[PDB]
Amino acid sequence: IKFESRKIMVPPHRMTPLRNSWTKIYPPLVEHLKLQVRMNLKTKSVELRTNPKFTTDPGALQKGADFIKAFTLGFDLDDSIALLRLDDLYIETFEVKDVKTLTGDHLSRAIGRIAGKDGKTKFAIENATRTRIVLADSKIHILGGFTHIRMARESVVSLILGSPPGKVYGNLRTVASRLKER
Amino acid sequence: SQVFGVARIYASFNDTFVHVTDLSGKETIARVTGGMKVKADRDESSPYAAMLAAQDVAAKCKEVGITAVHVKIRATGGTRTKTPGPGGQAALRALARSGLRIGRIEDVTPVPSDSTRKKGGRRGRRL
Amino acid sequence: MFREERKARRLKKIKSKTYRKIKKKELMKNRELAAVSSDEDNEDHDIARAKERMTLKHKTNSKWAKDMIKHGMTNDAETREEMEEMLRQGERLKAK
Amino acid sequence: VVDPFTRKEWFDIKAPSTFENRNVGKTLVNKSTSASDALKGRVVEVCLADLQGSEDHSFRKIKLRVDEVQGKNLLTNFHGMDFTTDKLRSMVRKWQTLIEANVTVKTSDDYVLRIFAIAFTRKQANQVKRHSYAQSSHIRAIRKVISEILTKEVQGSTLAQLTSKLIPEVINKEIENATKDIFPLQNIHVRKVKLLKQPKFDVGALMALHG
Amino acid sequence: KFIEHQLKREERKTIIGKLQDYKIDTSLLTSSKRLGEGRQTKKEEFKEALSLERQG
Amino acid sequence: QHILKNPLVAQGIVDKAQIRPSDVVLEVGPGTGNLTVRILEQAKNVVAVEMDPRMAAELTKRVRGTPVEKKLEIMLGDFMKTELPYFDICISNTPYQISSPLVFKLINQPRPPRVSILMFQREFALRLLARPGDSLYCRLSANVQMWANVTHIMKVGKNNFRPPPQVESSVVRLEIKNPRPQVDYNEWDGLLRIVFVRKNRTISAGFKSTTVMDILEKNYKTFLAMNNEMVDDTKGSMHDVVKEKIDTVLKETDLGDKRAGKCDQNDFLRLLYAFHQVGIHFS
Amino acid sequence: FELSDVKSSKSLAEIYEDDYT
Amino acid sequence: LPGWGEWA
RNA sequence: UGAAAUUCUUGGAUUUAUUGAAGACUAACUACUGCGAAAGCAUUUGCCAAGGACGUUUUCAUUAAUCAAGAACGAAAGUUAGGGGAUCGAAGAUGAUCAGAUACCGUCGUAGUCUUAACCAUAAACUAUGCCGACUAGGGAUCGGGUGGUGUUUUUUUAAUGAC
RNA sequence: CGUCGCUAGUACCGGAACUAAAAGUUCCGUAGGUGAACCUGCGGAAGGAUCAUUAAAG
Ligand SMILES: [Mg+2]
Ligand SMILES: [Mg+2]
Ligand SMILES: [Mg+2]
Ligand SMILES: [Mg+2]
Ligand SMILES: [Mg+2]
Ligand SMILES: [Mg+2]
Ligand SMILES: [Mg+2]
Repeated sequence: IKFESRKIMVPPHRMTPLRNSWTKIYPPLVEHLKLQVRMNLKTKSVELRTNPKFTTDPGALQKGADFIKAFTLGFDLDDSIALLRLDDLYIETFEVKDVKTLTGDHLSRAIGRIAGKDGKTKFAIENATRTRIVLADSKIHILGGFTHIRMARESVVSLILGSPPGKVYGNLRTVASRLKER
Repeated sequence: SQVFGVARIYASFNDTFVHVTDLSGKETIARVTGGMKVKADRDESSPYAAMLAAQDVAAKCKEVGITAVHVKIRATGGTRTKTPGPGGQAALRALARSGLRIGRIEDVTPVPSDSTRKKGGRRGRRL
Repeated sequence: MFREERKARRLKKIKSKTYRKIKKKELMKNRELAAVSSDEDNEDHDIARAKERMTLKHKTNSKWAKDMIKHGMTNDAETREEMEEMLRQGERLKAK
Repeated sequence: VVDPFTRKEWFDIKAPSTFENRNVGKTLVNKSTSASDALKGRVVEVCLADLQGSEDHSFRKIKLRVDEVQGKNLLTNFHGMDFTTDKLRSMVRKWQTLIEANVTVKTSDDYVLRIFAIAFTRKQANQVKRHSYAQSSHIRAIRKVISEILTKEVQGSTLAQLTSKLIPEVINKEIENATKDIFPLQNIHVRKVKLLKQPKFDVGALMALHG
Repeated sequence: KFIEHQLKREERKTIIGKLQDYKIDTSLLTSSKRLGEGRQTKKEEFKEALSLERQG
Repeated sequence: QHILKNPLVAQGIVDKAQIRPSDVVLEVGPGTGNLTVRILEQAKNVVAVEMDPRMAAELTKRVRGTPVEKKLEIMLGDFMKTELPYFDICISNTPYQISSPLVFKLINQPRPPRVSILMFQREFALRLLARPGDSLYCRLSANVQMWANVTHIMKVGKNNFRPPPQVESSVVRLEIKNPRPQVDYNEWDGLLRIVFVRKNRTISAGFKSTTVMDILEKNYKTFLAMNNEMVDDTKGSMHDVVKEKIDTVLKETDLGDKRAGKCDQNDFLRLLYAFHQVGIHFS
Repeated sequence: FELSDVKSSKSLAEIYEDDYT
Repeated sequence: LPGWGEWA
């Protein structure tokens, strides 16, 4: 184990939650992962370092940095904490304009279609595909297993292309069966 | 006592490239892909394929003399997605576990100021 | 203040009958469950019944209703519902 | 039938004397049959943090071109400068105006180059308005001031002197002091430096730079 | 309409006769179906190369 | 799949087929057999092509124990892949997916039917029936009018079919011309294809394309080779010769400034003859 | 069988742990 | 807060 | 690709690095905020004229509103004659035709997409809402101008301006 | 347990021999269409379901 460092710049809009969630973020990194944690208030970037005498797992530093990045993108703390717990969790990321060049009201309505009324539509994809989705304006981030995120991605893409929520909800249910069956 | 390399990771939808080169970049040290480590074309893009490619490059780099690498992750970019996929992330994770020191991480995905039309068309693509 | 302005501004542009219809029904349930609306005293009912008799605003002699009747627009189910809701609303006011 | 690395052979690179840490790693190339021809024209890009040993410069990179070879030592020269993409994406934010200027100008050494500078509007200490948009007239005045400045430093300096100005980011402070009255600004930076054309090769000027 | 149609029929018959005067085979001639391609693989290039060799 | 249920339209189809008592009928897409039982009633014998083995089994069950049982014959396979027997009349309500190819097969049968009654999608039927100068006049119209004559029998509605489709339908009559005109299929199709890329532009514009020029040059070189006259075969040897041949023929035929959509059979025939005169062979 | 349309009380850590066990 | 601004 | 297959590839594909050429388009800043009669309008700088609002104790004195006739402009697509032709791409060709959440996928790609000189005058050209004028509620946000303050910051000599 | 079959193969002069054979979303304008129960290109509309975070020159 060698002395190493990471630098993850947290955007301004995620600063206050980080101040909110700080009491629950350094314990797992400094105890279980045995890592040395800070941020530079001047640079507003959370700095994470491998402590050679105490850190033991070679992959802890990358695991911690990725855990931070999940929180930075907008994922809830408990959702991000799983990345520390597990080792096969990844983040899929893409924008609306990649699927279709939607502008003005068309872009806004496409976002509304993904989220659904009261967030129901996003939650169905969340539950059915066993993933988590953060919809940041036209920027979509999906966290989950590699097979799972691909399944969640297409349901989002179908909604972007114009598939009504109702039929997407039905397709999610057929997919939900095969997940429990396997 | 420390020799630095450059590990360029190109995470596509259908494949992942683990290409470690020299600091200048003209000289290739080792190139391993998801396809070379996997039997099915479907599973080339998977993190598992990326994981195997990393150790094979990692083992090769140690043999040559390289002990550390500067990571340069990137995606297909251009008119397509700008964010590296899970394949790139797993390769980055694997290099860290491989024991090779990593110097700096930066994304160099080709981002256009303004680009040509996307292949999808007006109705979209990626059903 | 900006945030409600962006949200309120965006909700304004959506004028779909279905979307507004669902929003009202959720709103009416919440008011009824929360009992936000004060109970009507008998006098208030009399005043309300006074207006309805004194005008007869909620019968098919109105301009909108008469137009639909005379041109076969009420054979369609949705418009007939929009007529029926109006008539029962009048009948509610007529109740003693 | 041959492992290339049997015929590959290592050189070590040395940076100009403008930078504190001259040791910037090592490169390889096939052994001469020559190696010098392949070695010349080689460009290596490295962060300022490594060369100056200070993390204040972690978001800045220099491209250095190999220009001479001597006894396994690759003497290089300044070729370009740039910022990290993550830095730029962190900089650009909503509810503020982006002011970008570019100037094509030649140094006293007949080194033709192009400088791109970026600046942002900022809200005052007591401001209650959400945003800090600046009127187009202010935008034009600030751009003119930046252009006049950058031209002034570049014309009256050498390329090595230009780098010695770039490292202490004095030019950014000069821009900040010049544009202070027009409109308050934040995050004033020399975003990028391109080297368009080069003068005729002069090995003595490079030996002097490398000591 | 009928009489113009009859004249058109006669003219068509004359042209078709003069067409039988000028007739050849079509196996070797490239079809116009290729107008959209605008670029060709090696496989056809070998096929064309073999074809022109057979012609001489 | 969609099934017709109006008996009157089926009766009209079978009646206007005008099946003589000594005729053999190729009845494509037999369906439940509503058409088939009537056609068996007034036909020498009927040959039927079925994609679905179950559905043909239902047909056999329907016709079993009937006087017309011996007449019917059923073929199981793909209509296009099958090699067919001689037939005098073709009556089909086949899925329109094979509509365009079907016609040409009927046209290219070794002994073509004298009369066929075919059901198509409305737009396709109109394009078949389109005349020169019409908006929907296209390559299909010119080709089929070379090899046949197409007329309109009925407009068949959406409601008649269940489940209702998303487009109207129609029934038309096709009559293949006997004797067949003695014009090569390939040359005619090639000329029309080159000219109908944009039917409302000048023919000269159609020939201005670089790929068209390349194809015509290669064909000219091949024609010279067949005539035993030597040829260089380099890429741009005859470009200046083919271009001037094309300009001269287009000017002399007076067809250079006439749009493809407004040109009839005889104009195209004149153009073909002139091109053969000057030595250019299209397909 | 009906799909939940509300936030899962279980964190994704917890649902994946259920998946293993 | 531990680690807000100093090594923890 | 759901898996394949046309496709390119030991003459080195894909990927890496130093360049060069061609034609489009102006990301992030970007906000139904700004301008324009509408259609529409987003890189820097210069030139040409044009315009709304504001200030005015300047000037003319009904010169005005609406508008058949008649005229200017009119997204995208499209036509005539040149130029250009990178990307995408109607048409056409071709690989595969196995499996229904991934069921229309792939490759080549003519016309077009760009520009010059004229035609065509159509859109859910939408606030599905003619134009002018008067009156009829509270509130605080934003854009442009103007007025007031013995308000903050800057002018790091003052100040005066600029920004709040 | 016998005979000839049928499928594959080997030889021989239709015939006559040998071996093997685990199966039973809704549209508008324009332009096109030759596997058209409909597709496709360009521009436009909602007459289409807004959840989370968000002063970090803090
Ligand atoms: Mg603006
Ligand atoms: Mg206006
Ligand atoms: Mg005025
Ligand atoms: Mg042209
Ligand atoms: Mg006009
Ligand atoms: Mg509009
Ligand atoms: Mg008014």
